[PDB]
Amino acid sequence: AGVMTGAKFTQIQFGMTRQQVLDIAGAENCETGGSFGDSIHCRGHAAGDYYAYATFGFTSAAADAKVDSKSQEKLLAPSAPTLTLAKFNQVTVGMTRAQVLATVGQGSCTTWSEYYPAYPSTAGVTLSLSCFDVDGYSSTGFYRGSAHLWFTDGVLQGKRQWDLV
Amino acid sequence: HPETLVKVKDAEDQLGARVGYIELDLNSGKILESFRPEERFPMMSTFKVLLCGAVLSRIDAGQEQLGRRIHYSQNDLVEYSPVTEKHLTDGMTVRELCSAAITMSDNTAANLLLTTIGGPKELTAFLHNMGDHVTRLDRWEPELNEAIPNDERDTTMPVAMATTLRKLLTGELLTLASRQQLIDWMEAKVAGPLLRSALPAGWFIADKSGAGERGSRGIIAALGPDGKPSRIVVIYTTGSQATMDERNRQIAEIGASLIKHW
Ligand SMILES: [Ca+2]
Repeated sequence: AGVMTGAKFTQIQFGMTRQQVLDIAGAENCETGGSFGDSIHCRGHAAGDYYAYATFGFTSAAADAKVDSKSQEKLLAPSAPTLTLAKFNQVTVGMTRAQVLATVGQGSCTTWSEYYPAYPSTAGVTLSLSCFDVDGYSSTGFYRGSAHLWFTDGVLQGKRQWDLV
Repeated sequence: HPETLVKVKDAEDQLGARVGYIELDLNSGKILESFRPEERFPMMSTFKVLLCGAVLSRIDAGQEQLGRRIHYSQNDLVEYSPVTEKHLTDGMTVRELCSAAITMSDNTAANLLLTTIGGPKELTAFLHNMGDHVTRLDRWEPELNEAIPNDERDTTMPVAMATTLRKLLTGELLTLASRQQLIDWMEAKVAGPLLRSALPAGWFIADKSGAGERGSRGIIAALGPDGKPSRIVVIYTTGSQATMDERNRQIAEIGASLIKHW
C-alpha cells in the first residue's frame, strides 16, 4: 500500500489509537518494540544509510493508548525554503513561533518532533522544527544547509545549524 | 578469486567511480584479494564499529560501564537519529547507544559516544596506538559524510580498515567478552540489500554499511559459512553519480561473486 509518506504522516492525529495509526501508515511499514519500546516506527523510502521515517509515541503500552508524540525525518518537504545563515543568526531564544517564522521564512520549516507530555492537555508541548535553505533539504541524501529550532509552550528554547551560508 | 576482480572492474565502469576492495583471511591476516587497497575513501558510518571498539576498550579498562546512562537534549540531535530522538526524555545507556549507532546508523548516538571518548581526535589516537597510522576521524556527524574529492579528512584505506577490524575482532586488544559484544552488534539491520542479499542459508555475517555524499557507499564485514566468520571483506566506493539503487546493486554483485567463488 506504499511506504510511509508525508501525506500519511499528516493524516495521523494526536489522540489516535495504535490501530488507527497502523491502518493509515500501513502495518508492513511499521515496527514496535526492540529499540523503539512501545512507540510505532514506520519507514518510508531508503535514505542515506537508513530511511525516511515517522515515529509515533503513545500515552502508554496499552492497545488503546493514544498518540501523544509525532516525529519524522525526510517525509515532509519545506514549501518555500529561504533560510540563510544571516536569518538564522537573527533568531533569538524567547521568540514565539510566529516571530521565528517571520525571521527564517514562512515556508522554510517542517515539523521534526511534536510532543504533549501532559496529553490530553497541551501544556508543556515541545516542538522541534527542521528548517532548510534553498537547496538544503534532501529526502534521500544528506542535508546541505539546515537548522533545528526547538520550543516549549510555543517559545524558542534553542537553535543549532549545519552548513548554512 | 579473479572473477570477483572482474566484477570489481565492471563496478568501476558502471558507476564511473573508484572501488576499493579487500578480502582478508581472518585467521592468518593475509590478503586474499585486493583492488586499490591503498587509496583513500570516506569511512562514512563504517567508522562506528571502530568507535564502539574504542568504547569497549575503556570498558575493559574499567573506565566506562555498559550500563552507564547518558542524558542528552535537543541540542545534541542531528540528522538521521531515529533511536536517540525517540529516547530523548529518558536518556540511553552506553550499550544502547552502540547498538543504535551500529544497527541503525543513528548519527546522534555516534556523536554522544564520540563525546564519551574525547572526540574525533581521541578516536584517531586510539587507532594510532593499535598500529593504524592511516585511518583518521576528523569531524562529527553529520559533516564527516561530506566526501569532498581529494579531502583526506574522515578517510581510511581498504587495507587499513581491514587490518584494524581484524585486530579488533580477533586480537588481544579487547577481552573476549567485548569482542563478542562488538560482533553481536554487527550481526544484528539496514544493510539487507548489500552483502546479506547474496548470503546462503547458515552463513554468518557481522557487517556495518555506510553512505555519504558524492555517491559514497561502503561496507565492512566479517563473514563465513556454517555460522562462523573466516574472512573480512571491505568495499568502498566514492565519486559516482549513479543512483543509490545502482550503487547498492554493484556492491551486491561483488558480494555474489565473492560467495560464488569462496
Ligand atoms: Ca545550502
